Amino acid sequence: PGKKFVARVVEARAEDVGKRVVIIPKGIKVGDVVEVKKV
Amino acid sequence: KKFVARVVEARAEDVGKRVVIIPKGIKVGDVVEVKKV
Repeated sequence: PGKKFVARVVEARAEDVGKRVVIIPKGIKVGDVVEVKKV
Repeated sequence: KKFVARVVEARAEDVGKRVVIIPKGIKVGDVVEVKKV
């Protein structure tokens, strides 16, 4: 990896409850791709 | 564009909300920087 990954923004589902996620604020759409870096 | 956030445990109230799923190696409470590609 490298503390840095890419991921497609999705809509959370019932099966996601309890899973590690980051909440996506307004301005970034479902289907948009984001780069995520643990600092 | 770009934002800072902390990794959280998804809850029932998040169903239907915009999220990114966090892979293994990053824990709840970890600070991440997120930017749209």
